[PDB]
Amino acid sequence: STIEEQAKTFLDKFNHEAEDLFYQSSLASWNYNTNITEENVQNMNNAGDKWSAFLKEQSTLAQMYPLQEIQNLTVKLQLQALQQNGSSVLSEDKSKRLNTILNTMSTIYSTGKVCNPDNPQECLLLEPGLNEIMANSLDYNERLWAWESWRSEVGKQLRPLYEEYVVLKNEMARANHYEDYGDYWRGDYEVNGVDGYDYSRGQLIEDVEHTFEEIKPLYEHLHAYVRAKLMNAYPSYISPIGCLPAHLLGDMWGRFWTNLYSLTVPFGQKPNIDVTDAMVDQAWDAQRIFKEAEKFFVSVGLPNMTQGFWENSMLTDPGNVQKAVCHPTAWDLGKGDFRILMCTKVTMDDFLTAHHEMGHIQYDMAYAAQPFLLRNGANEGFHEAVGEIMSLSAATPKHLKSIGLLSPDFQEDNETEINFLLKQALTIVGTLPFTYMLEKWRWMVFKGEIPKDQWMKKWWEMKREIVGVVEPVPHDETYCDPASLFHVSNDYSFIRYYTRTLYQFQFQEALCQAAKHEGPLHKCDISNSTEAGQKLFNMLRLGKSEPWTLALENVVGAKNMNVRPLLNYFEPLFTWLKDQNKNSFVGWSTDWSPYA
Amino acid sequence: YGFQPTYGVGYQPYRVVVLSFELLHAPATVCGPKKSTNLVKNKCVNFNF
Repeated sequence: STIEEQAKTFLDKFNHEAEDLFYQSSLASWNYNTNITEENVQNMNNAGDKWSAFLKEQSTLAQMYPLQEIQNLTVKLQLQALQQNGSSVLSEDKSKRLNTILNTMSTIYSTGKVCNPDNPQECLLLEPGLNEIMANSLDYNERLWAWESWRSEVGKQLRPLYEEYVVLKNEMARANHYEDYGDYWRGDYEVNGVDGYDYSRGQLIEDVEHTFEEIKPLYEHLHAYVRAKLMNAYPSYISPIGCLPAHLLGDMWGRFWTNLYSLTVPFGQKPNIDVTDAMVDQAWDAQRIFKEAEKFFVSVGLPNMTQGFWENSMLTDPGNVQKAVCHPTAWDLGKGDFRILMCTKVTMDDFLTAHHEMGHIQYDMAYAAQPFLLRNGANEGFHEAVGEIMSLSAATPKHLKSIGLLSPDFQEDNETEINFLLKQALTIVGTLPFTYMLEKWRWMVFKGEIPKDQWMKKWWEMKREIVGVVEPVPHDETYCDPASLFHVSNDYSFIRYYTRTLYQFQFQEALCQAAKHEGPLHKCDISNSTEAGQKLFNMLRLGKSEPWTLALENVVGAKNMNVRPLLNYFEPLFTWLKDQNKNSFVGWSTDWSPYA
Repeated sequence: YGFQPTYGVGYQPYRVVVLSFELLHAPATVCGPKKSTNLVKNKCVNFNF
């Protein structure tokens, strides 16, 4: 009997039940989050585990089908998606131990209590508190001490768990016809379909760093400026030719430099753009904020939102004893049902966040044309790129003036534009080497190219080499700094944030070129641009059916991964930093340390 | 079906009736209403009783 034709009936029958079962599970999830009560927990657990226990047999049956003659690319992709065995290959002992280690390290990472040695009765968590200590501080000891505590009472017990977690993951990858688990995390970045659109897991291993070196001189100018500001603020602590300490980065792990903008403000005479006073004076409540932001997709060309989302979804003011979660989530519950779960307030940052989430909702309703299993992006860098495109567009003061949210008599000049550009680039491009080096370390620790002992010393060395952060205090192997991070101990692929940023500027420059705009890229605006709407929607509805290589062909000019738009965006910033650090050497060398 | 009020556009239950007209050679029984006007007496008129 032919099996290629019979696969369609099985897929349709599976999809029919999967639709409403996943819909009920998602509704249970929304109820549990919206209503924080014991009643909604049992329904959550029943829905989730019943959905998993239903999908397990669908995965089990999807192995007799000979996926070697299916000429239908969509059918082949759907079947191989259902052909995935997950972690249901190991024995009961190994699988249950893997579940145990996942749960125990998830619990341990959230139970980090660090008390002051002189007063050991007042510990702090990753929550506000210990985090607030480094959030905004002007000192040296209170940062290094808290850093060492957080990476000592949490960074010493995560290593024994992480070692065996790594070895078990590598064993499973070997049992799943993978040389190493990096290929498993690089499976999403692979397409082997039509000729000219083929791609491989091993190609990304090299392609990650080729496009990273073109912004290294710019990052070196940024590092020199940051270091000079640090000496101007922290005298006799940082060597001008060396690099900056670890606890002065601004975050718990120095992921971003958002908190360093206040310390390293270029010009305090020109204030940053803020229109919250305009909303408060004009009495723009949450509903008015959402409604005024709704017109933007209509101007771009996207259709009007579907009625009913207002009633199903809550927006603002959980209010009384009936508690609700404030975590920003855009629920795609299935069956065409969308919901929003924010805690809206009158803020410009809230305006940008609402723009981002409603852009996510627009993308969700856009790719609804694809079937149940193809209702997803080609990779993880497409959703966030679309979400942040509109945030970047709404950050433009031109749109603020056009909607009447600012006085039309503004006198913007190069000073405020450069200040805003520096504020943007302190996080947009400064964290790219951090993400690259963390991902490379995870790749090389899953590849087995290094022994267990050579895990963190090499990590520190190449951290100094790429970013320029050295140890405030020397560390030995008993510490484990990488595991003391959110996206390291919960099985989270950290490469999404690296590629999403590259996709963001590519899409933005593509829209600007197909927007009839002339001038700087940072001042480019896509408001009232009906021609960019069709260009975006041509791929917003493509979903997982089409290759990501094809996906990067309806908007961007070329599918190659080159950092073209980032250098263009901060070009006034590049030339303003070039005539700033005329005397100070750009770059750093990995031979200075605060302790030596 | 899995019809729910929370369902989106096009996912809601719609009641549909299809009416078909057939005119076999048998004498007709189904026809629409016929409008009847008023009557006037003592005036030379043309009528359609």
